Amino acid sequence: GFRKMAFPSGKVEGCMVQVTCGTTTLNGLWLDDVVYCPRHVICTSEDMLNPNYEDLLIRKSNHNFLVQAGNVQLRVIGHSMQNCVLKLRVDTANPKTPKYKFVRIQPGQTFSVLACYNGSPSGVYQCAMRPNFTIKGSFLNGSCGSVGFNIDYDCVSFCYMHHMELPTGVHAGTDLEGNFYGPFVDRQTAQAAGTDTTITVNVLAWLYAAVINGDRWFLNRFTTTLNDFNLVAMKYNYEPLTQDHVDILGPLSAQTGIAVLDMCASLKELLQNGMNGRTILGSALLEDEFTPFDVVRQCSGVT
Amino acid sequence: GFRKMAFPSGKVEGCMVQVTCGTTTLNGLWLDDVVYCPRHVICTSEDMLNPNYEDLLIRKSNHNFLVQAGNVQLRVIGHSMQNCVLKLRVDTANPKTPKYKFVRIQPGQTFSVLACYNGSPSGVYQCAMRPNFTIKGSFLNGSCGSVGFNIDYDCVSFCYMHHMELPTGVHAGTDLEGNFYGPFVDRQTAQAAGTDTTITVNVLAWLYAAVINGDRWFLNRFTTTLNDFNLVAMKYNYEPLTQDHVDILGPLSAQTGIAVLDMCASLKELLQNGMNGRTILGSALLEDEFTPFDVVRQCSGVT
Ligand SMILES: CC(C)(C)c1ccc(N(C(=O)c2c[nH]cn2)[C@@H](C(=O)NC2CCCCC2)c2cccnc2)cc1
Ligand SMILES: CC(C)(C)c1ccc(N(C(=O)c2c[nH]cn2)[C@@H](C(=O)NC2CCCCC2)c2cccnc2)cc1
Repeated sequence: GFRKMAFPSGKVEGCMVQVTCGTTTLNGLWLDDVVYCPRHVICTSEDMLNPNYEDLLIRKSNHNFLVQAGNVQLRVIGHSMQNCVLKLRVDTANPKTPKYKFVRIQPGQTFSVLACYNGSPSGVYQCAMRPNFTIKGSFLNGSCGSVGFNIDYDCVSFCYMHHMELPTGVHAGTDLEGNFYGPFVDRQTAQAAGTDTTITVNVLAWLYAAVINGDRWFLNRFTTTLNDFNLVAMKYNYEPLTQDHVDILGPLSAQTGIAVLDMCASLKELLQNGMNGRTILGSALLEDEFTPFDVVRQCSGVT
Repeated sequence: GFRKMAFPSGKVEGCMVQVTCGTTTLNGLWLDDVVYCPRHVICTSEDMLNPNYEDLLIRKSNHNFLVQAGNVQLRVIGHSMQNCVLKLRVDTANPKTPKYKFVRIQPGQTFSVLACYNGSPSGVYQCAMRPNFTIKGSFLNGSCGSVGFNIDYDCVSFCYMHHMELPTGVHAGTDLEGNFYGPFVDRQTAQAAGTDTTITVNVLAWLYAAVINGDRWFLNRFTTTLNDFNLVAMKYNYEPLTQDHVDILGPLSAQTGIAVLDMCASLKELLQNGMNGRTILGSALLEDEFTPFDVVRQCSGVT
């Protein structure tokens, strides 16, 4: 039953446009009279290895940028570069612009992705920012410019714009001010992502979700200290658990009656012994892309 | 990377309303000047065990039905029952009504669910109709009236309206003409779902998705006949594979160069030997809630 659940996507759907520069097409985000999109739309195959974006942008004129909203052609009024995003001024403000803000999220946090091709939404799914600042998304060629977001009542918080795939199949992108998450650059070069680690506070949230849903077998009698837990966690490539994380798990602990450090003792045994062919929430691996908030809202129905 | 992916939900979001009858609140679908919702909204705790819906509806008047769209109160003009759904005539046609049709889907088919509480969308996820006509959804109390749908370009095909949870945690609902999928009834009584079986054509689609994504280890040298495959499949509670299913897998077979019956031979060995602790697409179990269409569109970017 318990599953990855995205935010309703309607407010973002009304913002997605197609941006074509030369032979290249990708997606842009139309808020008020500005369309945001990856600046690598202005590259050519002749310049992808080490483009000089300042020079490339100089050579462009407004009319080199074809922007379409549905089947409607928006005239670009001006163009500028903010870090790795291009801001295309258009002569019409998007009448479907929602209330929004730009936010830069933290590793371990989750968001919904509205995957788009040729400016048209194709699917919505929940994703997480990995500790190494990649996202393990589902993106095909031409998905660049698709955005990740969270919704707070009426307000859309945009946190990710998709830029590229790393040759290992994971994905890299920026905040909506164009700063990459992680060490990545928007050129065709060999790029290593760091070692990825497991998001411990999220695995704990998911164990609480298991308990909430009656899956309880992994619970044991014991407790542990944060330090003692963290010693084992390091050896299994788990992120350190902080007192902040303990405090963030407070609501789930209160709902189930299981102290955070008691859940930590259960996770410690699971790491040392594996699942012996049993499953938790219909899964044979420990899931780390549900936040405590994610669990709370799917198990409490936040709208 | 490969994951469950829902349709963009915007067109359905504009249709969700709150319906309150007495002390009970659930969701309704506002299309043109009609709001559709589960007829069990008219029950009371005193009548839930064996309600007489004809009599209960007789006793209701238009003003017993409180319908709200956002914070706007729609006046019910008339009320009628079509099988297990109530059709509330309201004096305003929904200006956000999309192009739509009502469809009754087949076991094994998938759809997106827009989960709603108090008439407000809370999340979107992909679901499948189980062979025993349950759906393994993520629904809390008050989610009744939430709908499942597919999108064909501009047209929303509604196929499911959520009615109730069965005490085993799976869910039961109707098409949008109010006919339950499966043997279930909308009263508080002991209700068995039949034995559930694995959707073989979907497991095959998901193995093709694995191959498309470079996960190839389970491939073997052999082929098999449909009959020979089906003999083994029965013993593992797999649905029979038909020639229609073979034909439906044609596109995926053509893309990967693996004949359908060769994939069937690989699945036959996986069933008899298990995965030996290996995973396919990051999963230690065989996934059966992706259709061949689902795979094609996520691996080809249908908008
Ligand atoms: C110019 C630059 C920065 C090198 C670049 C080039 C191509 C793209 N990719 C576009 O699909 C695409 C479409 N329109 C423009 N680019 C894809 C992409 O990353 N390929 C490769 C680029 C470097 C080598 C490895 C990956 C892509 C595929 C799947 C999901 N997401 C994006 C992204 C950035
Ligand atoms: C009257 C009738 C048909 C017996 C009924 C009663 C309650 C509801 N449930 C409402 O939550 C709800 C909210 N408003 C009105 N009903 C829930 C539901 O099925 N409980 C039980 C009903 C019979 C015994 C087992 C389950 C529900 C929970 C989680 C997800 N989905 C629905 C559905 C149908």
